[PDB]
Amino acid sequence: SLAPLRVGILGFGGLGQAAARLLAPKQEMKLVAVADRHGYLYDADGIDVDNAVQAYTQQGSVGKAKKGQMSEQSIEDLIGEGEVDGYFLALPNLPNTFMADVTRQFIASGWQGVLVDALKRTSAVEQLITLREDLAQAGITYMTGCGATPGLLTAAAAIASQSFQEIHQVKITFGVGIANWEAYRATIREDIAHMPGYNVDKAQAMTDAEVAALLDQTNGILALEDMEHADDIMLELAGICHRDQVTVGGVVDTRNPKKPLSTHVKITGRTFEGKISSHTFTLGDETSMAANVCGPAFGYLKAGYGLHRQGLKGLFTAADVMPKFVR
Amino acid sequence: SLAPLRVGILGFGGLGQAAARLLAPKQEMKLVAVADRHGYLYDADGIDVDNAVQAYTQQGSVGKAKKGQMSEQSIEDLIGEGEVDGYFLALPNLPNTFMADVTRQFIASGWQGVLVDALKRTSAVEQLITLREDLAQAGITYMTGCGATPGLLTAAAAIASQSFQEIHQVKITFGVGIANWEAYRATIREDIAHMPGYNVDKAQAMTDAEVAALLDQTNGILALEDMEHADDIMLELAGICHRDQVTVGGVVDTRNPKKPLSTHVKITGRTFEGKISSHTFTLGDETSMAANVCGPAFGYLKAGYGLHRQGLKGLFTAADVMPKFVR
Repeated sequence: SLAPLRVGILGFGGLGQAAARLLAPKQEMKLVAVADRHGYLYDADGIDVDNAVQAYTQQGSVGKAKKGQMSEQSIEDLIGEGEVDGYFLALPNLPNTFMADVTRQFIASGWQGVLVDALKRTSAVEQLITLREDLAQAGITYMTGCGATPGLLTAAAAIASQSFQEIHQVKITFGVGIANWEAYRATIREDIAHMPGYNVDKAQAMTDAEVAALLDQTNGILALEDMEHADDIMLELAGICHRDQVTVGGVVDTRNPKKPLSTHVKITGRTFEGKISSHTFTLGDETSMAANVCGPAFGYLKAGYGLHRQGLKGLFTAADVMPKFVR
Repeated sequence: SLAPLRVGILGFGGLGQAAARLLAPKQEMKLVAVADRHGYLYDADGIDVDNAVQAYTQQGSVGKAKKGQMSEQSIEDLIGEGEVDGYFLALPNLPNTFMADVTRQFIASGWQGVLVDALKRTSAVEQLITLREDLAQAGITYMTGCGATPGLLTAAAAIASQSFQEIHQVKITFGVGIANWEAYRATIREDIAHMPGYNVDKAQAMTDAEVAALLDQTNGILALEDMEHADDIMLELAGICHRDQVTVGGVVDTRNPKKPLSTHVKITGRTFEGKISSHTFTLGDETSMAANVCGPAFGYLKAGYGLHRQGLKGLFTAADVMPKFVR
């Protein structure tokens, strides 16, 4: 707290804005940097979040905030702009290479430190796997899948697995309750993308009108079974089970701030005594999606910093490392 | 598995014997060494567990097994006897300095590698805290409190805490079901010790007769509220909450292999949005005490080895590091 961690956020939709608010009260982490598609804001003394949020929602970019800069390469520019020990990539992976793309800009930039994401999709994480040496070579400690699921729930499964000689299944069921879908438009467009009638390009092609139409069919409720979800490969890399034994589904209600069911992960395996059994980790209904994503993200940023500081670079997943509570 | 981890177990009561059986099927960990109070057994090709267990139960020490050696300093002797990358200290902490004592023998011995315990009591862990530099100086990576609670459940609370700006309570409630109390006589004597009518010396002073008498009062059922439990200091050192916000109680039924209630930890805190809420991690009724203690212990041994290998020595708790699934 004489030397708080200095962090940035890239992407300033609803999730990135939540991340900024989560950081405000912290003593040992300081938000110094935000970027969005058309602009960036840096302030070594701490970002003024109200000002950034107003600028963004009202004028379309944080580049329009008090000390903001407009730019069509905000990321490139922000990197060079000053001292940041790590960034949270709050960005939707759009186009579906954009995280890796942004990651390559970081690789390319000559910057070193900690990066963290909250990617959801097995295939986006694979794109990051391909870069793991390039990361390590660049001096970057990259923490992937460090949100709710993957992330928190993936780490819980990794811990839970220690009671068992062999794991038979890891089943995640998540609930999301948001007041209206626009509040997390990207997140909702990303869910729709991995819905059986659709895909990523068609999802992004859709208008807000057509989105609202789809949601009307079911009173704003999306029931997603066996989705693509990087929990699977993360638990495989950690040596716990094969990806096929990991299933992820959930319900998102876009017309209610109450969570439509309790988010949980169930871990089933066989003990050395040949008993078959299950542990369950359940999240409280009043922990929002934003809290269960961004809290772990910064706990992993702090952990990643610990690893970076002792010279460990490369790609780490939530299943590999103990996140560290941020105060 | 060309180079499996070579491990030892110290203490061969019911828990240490369970540990040996848990290790049998493993491919990447090999039990090479056991010690008990009056004797030891080493075998670089893998201990014959049936033989060791027979020797112990029937002839009173593993020193009486096929390739066993009797000795009144079995630990001292076993250390020097051959290649072991880490040990699980399955020992009851008796006298209440014995773990530290044994730890000092390891410090003193010139041996380096990984040690792990499953201590329960805040004050035994403090004794190990006092030695953390001596450990690091000796080249030892010591993992403490790496059982069920503390251990598994402590790690789960650490993970769960990431959703919250501030933690209000961590409440652990454990269940234990054993067929008869003698099967884990030390564990049961240790519980009785931290029962309100009693203490450690009186517990150890008691006869098997007087023990059975006490248990008759309640049909073999011990109801333990707000016990001394190192979960508290472990979560404090990890920066998550103050020890006073950690409470541990439970029920042990000494007359039934069925668990009398489902073991769980509840983690209550406030999110950045000022919501108060709780996560719950629950263990399956068919995961026994032995599985929930020894599985995590070796997952921490493996993790500790990872840390040791990259030159990190000293004292680590279950709350600090991600255990690694042992295959």
